[PDB]
Amino acid sequence: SQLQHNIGLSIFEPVAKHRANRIICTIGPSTQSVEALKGLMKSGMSVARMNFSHGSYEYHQTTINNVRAAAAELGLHIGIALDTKGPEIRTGLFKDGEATYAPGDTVLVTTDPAFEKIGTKEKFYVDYPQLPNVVRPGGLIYVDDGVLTLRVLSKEDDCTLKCHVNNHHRLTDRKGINLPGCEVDLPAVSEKDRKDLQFGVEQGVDMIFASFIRTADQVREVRAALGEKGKDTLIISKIENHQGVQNIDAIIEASDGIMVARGDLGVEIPAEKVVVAQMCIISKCNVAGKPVICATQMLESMTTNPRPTRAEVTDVANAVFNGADCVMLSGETAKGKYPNEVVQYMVRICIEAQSATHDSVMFNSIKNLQKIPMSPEEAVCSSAVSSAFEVQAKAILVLSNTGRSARLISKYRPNCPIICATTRLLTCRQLNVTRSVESVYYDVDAHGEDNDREKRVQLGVDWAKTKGYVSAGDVMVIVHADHSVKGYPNQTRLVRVR
Amino acid sequence: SQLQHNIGLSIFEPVAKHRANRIICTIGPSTQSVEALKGLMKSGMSVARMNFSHGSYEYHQTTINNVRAAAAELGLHIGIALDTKGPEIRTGLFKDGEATYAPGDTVLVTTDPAFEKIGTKEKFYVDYPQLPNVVRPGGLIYVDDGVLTLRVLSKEDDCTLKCHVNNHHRLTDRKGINLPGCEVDLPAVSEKDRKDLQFGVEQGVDMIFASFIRTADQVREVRAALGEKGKDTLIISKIENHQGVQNIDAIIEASDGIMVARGDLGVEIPAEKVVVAQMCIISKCNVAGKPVICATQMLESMTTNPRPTRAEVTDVANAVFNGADCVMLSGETAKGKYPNEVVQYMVRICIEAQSATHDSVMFNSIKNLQKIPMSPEEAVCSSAVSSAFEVQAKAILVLSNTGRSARLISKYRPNCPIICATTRLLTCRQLNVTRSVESVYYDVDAHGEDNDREKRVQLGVDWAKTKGYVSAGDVMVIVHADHSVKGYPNQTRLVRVR
Amino acid sequence: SQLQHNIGLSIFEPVAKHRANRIICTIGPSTQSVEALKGLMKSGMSVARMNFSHGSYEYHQTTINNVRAAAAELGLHIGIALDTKGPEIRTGLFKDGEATYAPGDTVLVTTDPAFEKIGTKEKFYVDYPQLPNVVRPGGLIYVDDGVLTLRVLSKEDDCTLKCHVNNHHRLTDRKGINLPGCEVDLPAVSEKDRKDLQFGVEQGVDMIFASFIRTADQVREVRAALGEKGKDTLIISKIENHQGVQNIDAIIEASDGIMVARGDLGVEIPAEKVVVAQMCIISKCNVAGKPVICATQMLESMTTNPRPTRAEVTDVANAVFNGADCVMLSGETAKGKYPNEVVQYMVRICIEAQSATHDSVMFNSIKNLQKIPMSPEEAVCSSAVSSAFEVQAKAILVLSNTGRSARLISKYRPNCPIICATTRLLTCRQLNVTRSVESVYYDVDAHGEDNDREKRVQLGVDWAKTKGYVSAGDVMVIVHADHSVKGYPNQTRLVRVR
Amino acid sequence: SQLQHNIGLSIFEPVAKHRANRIICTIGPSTQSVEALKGLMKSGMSVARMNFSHGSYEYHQTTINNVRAAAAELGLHIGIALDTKGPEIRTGLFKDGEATYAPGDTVLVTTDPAFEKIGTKEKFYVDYPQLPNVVRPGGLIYVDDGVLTLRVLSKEDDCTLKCHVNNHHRLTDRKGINLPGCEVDLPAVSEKDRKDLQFGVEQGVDMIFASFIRTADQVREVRAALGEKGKDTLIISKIENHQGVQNIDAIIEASDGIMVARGDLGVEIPAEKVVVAQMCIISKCNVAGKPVICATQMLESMTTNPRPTRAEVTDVANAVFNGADCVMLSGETAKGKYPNEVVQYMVRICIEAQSATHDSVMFNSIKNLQKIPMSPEEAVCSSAVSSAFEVQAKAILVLSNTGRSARLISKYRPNCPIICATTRLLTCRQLNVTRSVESVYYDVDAHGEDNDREKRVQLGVDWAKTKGYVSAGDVMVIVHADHSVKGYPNQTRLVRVR
Ligand SMILES: O=P(O)(O)OC[C@H]1O[C@](O)(COP(=O)(O)O)[C@@H](O)[C@@H]1O
Ligand SMILES: O=P(O)(O)OC[C@H]1O[C@](O)(COP(=O)(O)O)[C@@H](O)[C@@H]1O
Ligand SMILES: [Mg+2]
Ligand SMILES: [Mg+2]
Ligand SMILES: [Mg+2]
Ligand SMILES: [Mg+2]
Repeated sequence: SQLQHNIGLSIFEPVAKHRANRIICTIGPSTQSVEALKGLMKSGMSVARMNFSHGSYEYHQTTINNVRAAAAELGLHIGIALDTKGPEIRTGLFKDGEATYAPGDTVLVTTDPAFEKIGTKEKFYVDYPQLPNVVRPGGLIYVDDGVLTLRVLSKEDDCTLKCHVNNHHRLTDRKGINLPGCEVDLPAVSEKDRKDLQFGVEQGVDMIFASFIRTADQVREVRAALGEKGKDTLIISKIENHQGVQNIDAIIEASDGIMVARGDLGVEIPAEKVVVAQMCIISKCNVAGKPVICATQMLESMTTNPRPTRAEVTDVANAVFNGADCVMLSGETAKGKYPNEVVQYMVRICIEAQSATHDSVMFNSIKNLQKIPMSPEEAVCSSAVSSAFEVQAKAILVLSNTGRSARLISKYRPNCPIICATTRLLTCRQLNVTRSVESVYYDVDAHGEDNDREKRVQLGVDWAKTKGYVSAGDVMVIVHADHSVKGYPNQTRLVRVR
Repeated sequence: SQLQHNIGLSIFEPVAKHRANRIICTIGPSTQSVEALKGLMKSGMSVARMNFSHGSYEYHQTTINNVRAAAAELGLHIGIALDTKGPEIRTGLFKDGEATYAPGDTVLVTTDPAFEKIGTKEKFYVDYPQLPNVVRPGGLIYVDDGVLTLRVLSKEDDCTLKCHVNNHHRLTDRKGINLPGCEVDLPAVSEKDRKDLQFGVEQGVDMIFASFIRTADQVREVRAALGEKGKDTLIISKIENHQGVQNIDAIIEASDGIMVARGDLGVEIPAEKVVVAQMCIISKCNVAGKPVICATQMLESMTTNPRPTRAEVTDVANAVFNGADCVMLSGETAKGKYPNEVVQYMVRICIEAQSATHDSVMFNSIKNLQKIPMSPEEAVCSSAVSSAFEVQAKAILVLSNTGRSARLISKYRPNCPIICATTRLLTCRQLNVTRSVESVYYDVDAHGEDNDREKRVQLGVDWAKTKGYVSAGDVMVIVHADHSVKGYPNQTRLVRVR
Repeated sequence: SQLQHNIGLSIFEPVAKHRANRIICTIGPSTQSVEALKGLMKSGMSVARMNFSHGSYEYHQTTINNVRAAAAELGLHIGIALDTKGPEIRTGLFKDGEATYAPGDTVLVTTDPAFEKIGTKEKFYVDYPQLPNVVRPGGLIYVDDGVLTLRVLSKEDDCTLKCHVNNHHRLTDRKGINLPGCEVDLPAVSEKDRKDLQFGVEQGVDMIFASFIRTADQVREVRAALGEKGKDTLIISKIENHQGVQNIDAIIEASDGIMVARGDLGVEIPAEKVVVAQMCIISKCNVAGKPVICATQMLESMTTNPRPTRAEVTDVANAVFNGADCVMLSGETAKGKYPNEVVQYMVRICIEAQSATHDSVMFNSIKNLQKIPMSPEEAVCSSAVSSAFEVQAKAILVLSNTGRSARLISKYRPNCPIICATTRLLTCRQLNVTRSVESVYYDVDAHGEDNDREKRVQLGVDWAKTKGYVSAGDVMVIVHADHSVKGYPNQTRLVRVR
Repeated sequence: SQLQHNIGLSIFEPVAKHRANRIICTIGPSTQSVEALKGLMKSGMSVARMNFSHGSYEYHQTTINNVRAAAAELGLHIGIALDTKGPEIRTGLFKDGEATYAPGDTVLVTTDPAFEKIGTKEKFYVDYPQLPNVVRPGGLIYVDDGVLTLRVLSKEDDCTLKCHVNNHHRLTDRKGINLPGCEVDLPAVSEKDRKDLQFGVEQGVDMIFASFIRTADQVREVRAALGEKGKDTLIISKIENHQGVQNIDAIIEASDGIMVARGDLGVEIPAEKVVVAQMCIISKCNVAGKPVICATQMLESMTTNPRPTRAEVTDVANAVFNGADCVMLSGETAKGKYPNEVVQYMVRICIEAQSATHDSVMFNSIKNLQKIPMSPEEAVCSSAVSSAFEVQAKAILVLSNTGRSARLISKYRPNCPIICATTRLLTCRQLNVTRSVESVYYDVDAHGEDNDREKRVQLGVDWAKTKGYVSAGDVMVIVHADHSVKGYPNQTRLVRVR
């Protein structure tokens, strides 16, 4: 019982030794430096995010090279993320530089490019040609991140739409426009996005944060855009609207993970419904066994302030309580005054919330929602986590090359950390988005074939000992395959470290 | 299962008709006007709050009169709350204006009043005399809402303490000093507090928000300070330090309700632990069946901004999810630019979170934690709520003169609203702090004795019909007593409304 | 948990004060005497059963008059049961008095009445004309309570059937025949049964044990046979085969109660499957809220022996554990050597099993299987039982005239006894088949109208006090209707006896 | 929920392929023949029982040799059980043949051996010397299996006791005397018992059924009497009195298994309380993970009758439902007319009850009552059973030389059978008392060392395939250890059979 658990939570009891949840930082001017990055990584940064909505290929090249330099300096594996610009619906150019609007005025939204360069305070151009046809009277239009609200009145021309202004705001040249409720037939990947993805794939980005995902087909378009060179790179779809949350089931199946992009989602859907969307998306991603990132204003006030609001602390804590693997900073680390301090605060809230969680409940809730019969790979992974709770194991060790086994072990949310012994360095950086998983690399070319699992196994137990989780005599759960049939785990064994 | 509930949450389903949670607003310059108050009350305000940390008695009666005028104009019962200044530890005067401090400096904190008017950037005065004795080396001292951190190095004088400056901050004249992790032997009620409470009991304040409650004995001191004239006024203890959370069990038993004053609590205790304190305090207050309020900066950004942060929305939602009877606005409504808009947003998050809650689980969690045998009054009230879930009752009606029965029904957190038919107007406003309850007054002198509880019963069913909760043919649970017993409810009846 | 409950069952702890389960005795030569009946009633007999398979209308008249005399002598209400002879399939007359059969022989079963009086060890007559058509080769035929098994080989004539004998047995004149698996199209009520039911209805029998019920339509035929004079008499359908257990759902809806007639059922269906049928039928009758009688060989060895077998004791105990309201003796009391002793043993096993039962589980199991929204009558009855567990009530009092309310209170299986205050004497004798219900009669013509519930209420509390369940100061749950709308209960009140 | 399970039980659904429960038969005149034994073994006998209360050593080796011959002929492993005579309290000789007693008479029970050979209907001798001292007035004495009841009135001599005859019975020479509700200080092992156990350990009996176990110290006395030659033989303690049930916890810890000897227990303790003792003892033995047998008259009527009573069928079914590893026949197979038929009926009730059981509930009930942290051996075994339910495994394979691992897997009551590949033939027969287990022997001297557990693994999968449980493509859970550890299982693997 949550009520029975809460009555008895000690504010004076010691927190957990290890940190299970992961932190994702947006690299910007405040954090592009190799010294600033070595600072974020030391504070808690597991994944470096690049927002491609702005910035040149020379800028992001510097971000790629600087994160890799800082990571190699500290001897850590950090994931490189590419947040695509995505399909945009922007306004035209405004007459003499700007145009202001007052509550009551009758404005005209035209799709004829004649009003593109010449946009007055009475009529202006919009990128979307479907616009007058898709948007029907009574319906709403949001301009400049929902700052100015427009109500559709009547269709003037086959290109124009008569609108009522009900929010006093001044619009600048080619400002963004969002259409609530309506199904937008924009491309999955824009012309820039395809060139951005090409640069990303060629430069070795670990994962892609696919901006504005509405359908599962749109996810497949992104994987196709990645090609044979980007076959193994993760696709984390960003849910930014109604079509995201409506087709969440299909988008989960198609994607490698999901991001609750509360930023654009809060502009599309009503503010109060973003909590319900968060909870729904996060729990569906847990039953699925795919990573979940929470994303906007986690600790917003710390962009200028040295301490977060009471609200910002509960938001970081409850994202972890919900079941999120990751928590995200963007602007708090990109353009913020306290870049190291904000990550340090996030880490403390994560370890606190992690300690205030009933560890057995999350496993039993996920397990009981599982379809029986389970695949032998899944029944071995869930039972490995079951054994961990039973023997009170200080750590779980998994020999996963893809990361697919480590993700299915993390799916059953254990109390202890998961150590992943892998032969691929990409896997080391891709498990930075999955909870409780701490990767170790085994160089096959520099040590041996190790067909009989024993070097990777001895490597992992040694790492867990050094990191301070397991001491001599402690019991560890070990997951791999039997010397007979490999490619999926079937083996589970309980061993004392010593 | 919370996981199974979450995976089945619709962002497109309709919200609940009634609002169960209650909203408290701090009255300030932005909201002192009778028109501004009629605006808060229309937006969602159930209780008006008066922060006695500042403001004259002439100014506080201006708000008392204006709230009473706006309430009578709209025909509503709004509770009047007195948030006491409480025992304060302030510094001395900074000679030549202000003193500035740099990380590394050796400062002196003296209890000798010789440094009271003459406080330099090397030595200054502190209100607390028992300061060098209670605070031992290694310990921390927080100046100006914890902004400046100082660590005790050595005892210089029997009045002075040699300290190390931990951060860069500029201190003003008579700024606040908080002492983390140590028992402060300050009075429960200060000299100003006693005069404030006297004015409070005189002007007919419905409830007292007792600032900085450390022990249960301290709440009895406040009740004694209220006297025979303030016997019936509610005492809501504000948990502001580590002692409040340590003796929470005893403070609950002694108080009429509790407030999680996250503001001063976040300054005393580490930021991340305020979530654990919140959850613990809120759930303990539910098992006890006593109101619990959430407070510090919930929708903070809306003081300047017309929309809240993603964090602020989840904070309001999760306070309701935790089990909070109330949610509070301090400064957002006091000095805020959008006073009506912030309350309107809070009400929308409350109704959303209220809909995303598992109706039966909260009742069964609270019921199973109660000691058996139950008192006949409690077994009637819990079974009335059990009947409400069983018959799918659209509303519960209770005849409660004190409000103790309505609080005992709200304790079992029903899905429907609770209509309280009372003979006391104080009860109408005192139940603005309890969840689901919506009071109706029965003027005994203007209608009749109603010894056979029937005029009140017909009054209540009429109110529920008009407010739109119950339609013709709907079933209602009715709680009162028979003729052979009084003072406590005995009877429960399921009636089809005509 | 059953395992957790069992570990902790004390063989030395004191048993319950009251007996919740009921005992039904078959009246025969050993128990027809007014002194023998006063002996059964004193030992535990709540219902007197008359097996109409044998015995004249003069014999059963004596049984009716003698039970009524014994009941009036002891001042108790005992139910009079009529177990109908039912549709029979009997053999013809055997040549020179008998015919024997050996494993391997080829026998002939003819439907031509030419073989009725002349039945040799090679060919004999059977009552059922559908017989050769319905019974197909490979199928089984059971003669003389399944003692001799016959396998169908081929259809010789349109009246005859060639059979293989596979059990050495000697058949007598017009011995019984049972057809396993097959659907028998016999009448619901035979020519004798209709005259028997006429005698029963006219003599005032409280209930009818309808022999060999296969369909719900067959139940309606029995109620039609009872007419306007037998409108209020209970129909307890006897499940004696495959068609009984297959259409159990429909037979439950149509009947007033059910009897697991294990006797004929064990001859029809395989012996091991009678446990599964028992458990299924008993639990379905609990969710339905209709009485369940368990019936054959409860304590068989005690027909000749003064002590039962270890098996017979677990059978009586587990019938009570399953959820049976009643347990039945037939032959153990009818022709038995120890008629008083067998009932005395049954009562001791019932009180023991009643004490070893988790009282809360049976209520919560039944309640959670209930369809929500519940009728106001049901939500008040379940919540009255919920209140009883909560306040630890020593007894529940119900004002039921039909018995329908007392049966729905007993449906939620409370820990305490249920006292039924009724205005009908038939109701007093019909609640002898429902668990925990102990009836009290209120003579309307001899005391008053009592439109305001208070005489019946004071009558009940007095009865519970005298019987020793409630002492002064004890809390009682009282169920009736509000002075406004009667005919169904809506009122529930918790009162202290004193 | 058991109620929800029951309401969904099909009397027409197919039963389980394997039989999980085990059957024990008492060898007597009806079943001593090698052909009669080959008949019992073919019908269901897993363990052969020898009642040493009667019969010479010459006669008991005749059964030892015949069971071993019949087992070797059919190629099966059957356990040889020695049910000791135990400490007996018998009367003296009745002068002139027999003595008769009538209700009301004043009899004398003397401990002076002067009345040993000369015992009249007024005074007789009793074996127990401490009888007048231990038995105090008001107390009961049971003569000839409790048939004759006598109440102590007063102490006549320091050897005699004046008693009141409670019922009419005729006593024979040297009939048994049981003393209810008092601690009998008789030896654990009698002079005959020690010589019987010596013969037992000499002829290689697999298990000892220790008659009349009072304390845990008494079971250690029996283990001491077995010596170094009988170190590995199982000690199944027979609970026969009120002390056995009082010290059940300690008797469980000390013993290798338990028998609910309902026969003598039903004579000591009241008949109705034997159900509560059964349930308690059986469930405590499940949490402990030790075998538990049910015994006295389960299918009693079948000693003379060809079909059992309705009661006898529910008794066999409910013993399996309770959690009994074994069910026993004493006299039904020893002196019975239908020895093969009774075992055949028992097997059918076992498979029926086994099918009507909730597979997962028993596992989860046992698992949740176990102390955490679990030993690595136990967490492997429980998780192996957890995996079996998850993957829907058709069989579990265990390599257990002692049998301790197979008993630990059977402890978690899986849905499928357990195949035990052992290197000891004693283990093959000792596991005939544990549920689900079906042993396979691996002759180390005739095949190889098999240090890498693979020949045994291939042996087991082959056995499961042949017996028809696992088909091609089916998944099996395999439990053993790795090379780095031995003596206890460490590994668990899920393999698809080829
Ligand atoms: O304690 P509370 O909530 O005021 O109400 C308890 C009592 O008040 C009552 O209304 C008694 O006063 P009435 O005269 O109005 O019945 C009863 O319903 C009940 O016994
Ligand atoms: O204690 P048990 O049941 O005999 O078996 C435990 C041990 O037996 C073993 O079979 C060891 O002997 P092996 O040499 O056959 O592996 C292991 O599986 C296990 O460690
Ligand atoms: Mg976007
Ligand atoms: Mg303060
Ligand atoms: Mg019949
Ligand atoms: Mg004995």
